[PDB]
Amino acid sequence: NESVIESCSNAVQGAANDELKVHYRANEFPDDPVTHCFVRCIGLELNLYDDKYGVDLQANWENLGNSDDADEEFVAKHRACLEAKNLETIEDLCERAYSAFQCLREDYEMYQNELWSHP
Ligand SMILES: O=Cc1ccccc1
Ligand SMILES: [N+]
Ligand SMILES: [N+]
Ligand SMILES: [N+]
Ligand SMILES: [N+]
Ligand SMILES: [N+]
Ligand SMILES: [N+]
Ligand SMILES: [N+]
Ligand SMILES: [N+]
Ligand SMILES: [N+]
Repeated sequence: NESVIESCSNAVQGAANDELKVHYRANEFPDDPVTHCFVRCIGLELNLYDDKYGVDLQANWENLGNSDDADEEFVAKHRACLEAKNLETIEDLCERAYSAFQCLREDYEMYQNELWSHP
């Protein structure tokens, strides 16, 4: 939603940027340090992500237009994708969040046309 986007653009140094905000409202998130932190900010604010507990897969399932329990294969595939990113070894919190987000990026794109992954 606009609110969280506006707030995160202010919370993140450099993110209050016309050209980047154009991408963000268009659901594109370039692989750059400002966007990394912006993506982290949105994940934290929407309760989709946590620096320690990783991705909440049920919350993302629901953010993808579902109101039911996540499909088992959705959970399994993303848990595996996320484990493969070795997030706990990424020291920079924004880079870690962006890397975790990359596991869900396609789901969000297909949609656009708690199940913490690290309990
Ligand atoms: O901030 C990281 C993140 C991860 C998964 C979904 C949304 C955001
Ligand atoms: N902004
Ligand atoms: N952030
Ligand atoms: N949060
Ligand atoms: N959540
Ligand atoms: N539900
Ligand atoms: N549910
Ligand atoms: N359930
Ligand atoms: N399932
Ligand atoms: N991981």
